[PDB]
Amino acid sequence: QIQLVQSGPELKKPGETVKISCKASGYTFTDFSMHWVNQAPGKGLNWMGWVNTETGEPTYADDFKGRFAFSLETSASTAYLQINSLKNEDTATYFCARFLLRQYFDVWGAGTTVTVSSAKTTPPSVYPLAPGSAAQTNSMVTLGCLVKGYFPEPVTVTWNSGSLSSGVHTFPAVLQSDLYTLSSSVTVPSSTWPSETVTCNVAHPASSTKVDKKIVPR
Amino acid sequence: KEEVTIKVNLIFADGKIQTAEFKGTFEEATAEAYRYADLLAKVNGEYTWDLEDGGNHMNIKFAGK
Amino acid sequence: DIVMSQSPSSLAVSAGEKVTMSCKSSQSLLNSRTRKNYLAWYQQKPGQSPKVLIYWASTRESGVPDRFTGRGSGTDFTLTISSVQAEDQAVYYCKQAYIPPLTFGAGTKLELKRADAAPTVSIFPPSSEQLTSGGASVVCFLNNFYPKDINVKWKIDGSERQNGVLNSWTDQDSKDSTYSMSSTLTLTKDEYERHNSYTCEATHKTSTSPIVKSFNRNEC
Repeated sequence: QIQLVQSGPELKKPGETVKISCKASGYTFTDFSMHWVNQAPGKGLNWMGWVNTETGEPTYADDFKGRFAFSLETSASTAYLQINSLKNEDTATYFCARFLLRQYFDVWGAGTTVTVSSAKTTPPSVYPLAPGSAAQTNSMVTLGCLVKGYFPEPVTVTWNSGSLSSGVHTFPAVLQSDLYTLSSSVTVPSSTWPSETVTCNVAHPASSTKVDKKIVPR
Repeated sequence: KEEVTIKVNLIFADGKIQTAEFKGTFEEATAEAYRYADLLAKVNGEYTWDLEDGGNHMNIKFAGK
Repeated sequence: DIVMSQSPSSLAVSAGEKVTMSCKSSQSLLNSRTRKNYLAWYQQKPGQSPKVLIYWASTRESGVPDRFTGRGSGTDFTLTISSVQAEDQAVYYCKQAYIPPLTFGAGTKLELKRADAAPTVSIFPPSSEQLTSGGASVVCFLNNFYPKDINVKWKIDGSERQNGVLNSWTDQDSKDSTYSMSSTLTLTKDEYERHNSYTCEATHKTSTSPIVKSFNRNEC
């Protein structure tokens, strides 16, 4: 009940501008300043700067002096971040964070993930994966789903709507031909497969795709 | 981060083993390696080491106590 | 700017054992006025936003387990963790806030070692609605193998090559501390039905002999 809620992942093409919000909740937004922190895929954390919430004044860190602005809307108790004319290298997650007196950040947003690229939004296709029953039987069985040929980032994956958690391994997408590939893995005793039903859930906000896939024995 | 990487095996007294990597130029890296060993030295005591693969790997043995 | 150096850049330790991370600042962060070093450590797990563990160099923030400690003053700091557990799988950052721009260390990755383990592989032929569309992906799974390195290749037997053999890896498992990858063998259908046997080759520390898993052009 005490939080910063940040806007959904953005897909831009080079040149475009993007504007991301961060909405306070559960605190007097005015009592603290807001800062911003990004992080490119696979890297470390870079401080971008801050804005004083009780005068609107935004101090930027020399790396983002330029195309970055920091505004406000106190009355909706929201901060925003604008980045002008995108570029590849702006590909990253951007964070909002509340600064305290004691000199640390307490409450982080989840980050909004900016994907800078020309590639075209596309949906997955999903394919199930099943144990063929051509050479072995083990106690335990490994069902899989596979999520092929889509852009941009994210696709979520679930097993039994969330219920199958405990022996999954969903894989990082892997870009290729301006397209991504995931896949998922699950391990259920066999005492349960036939039997119980196992279906995986995939979604691709960008393509408005939701799709369920039951995995049907061989 | 990786400009060179110095892999190190940390080897303490009762043979537990940790393993560490180092970031950077061959020389700031080799040094953070030794400076890390020293920090550990403080509790785990004095060490020795032998360098392998062009100094681009290092095993550092602590003497215990 | 105050330049933050962290060491090491990654570390691998076993459960119960003491881990120590160091952070050195290019100049002091001791604040004359306050009597407090403006030094903070954060943890960050795959997929998440960072969260503070320690601030004022040595104050532990409410709810972080006491196994977490820090110390130092000036320019030398450390972060110690007395029992590492798989949950402690992450990247740790120090951050100074003595004089802006606020700056972070490039981060120490903490990974667990555990007892070696063989993978658990599993082969999957392609799949109707996909066959139907034109392609033929084939797939293999080497989940739950400990040392992280591993390789892989595809063979319709006397054939062993690649193109479009894309693999993927996951971060260290938060439960069991192991590692896993998917291997995902793109062809075409007209070709998949024109070739042979279809096998999986799984090279690990834990076997002289590979782990091999090959499939039904007999059920399929």
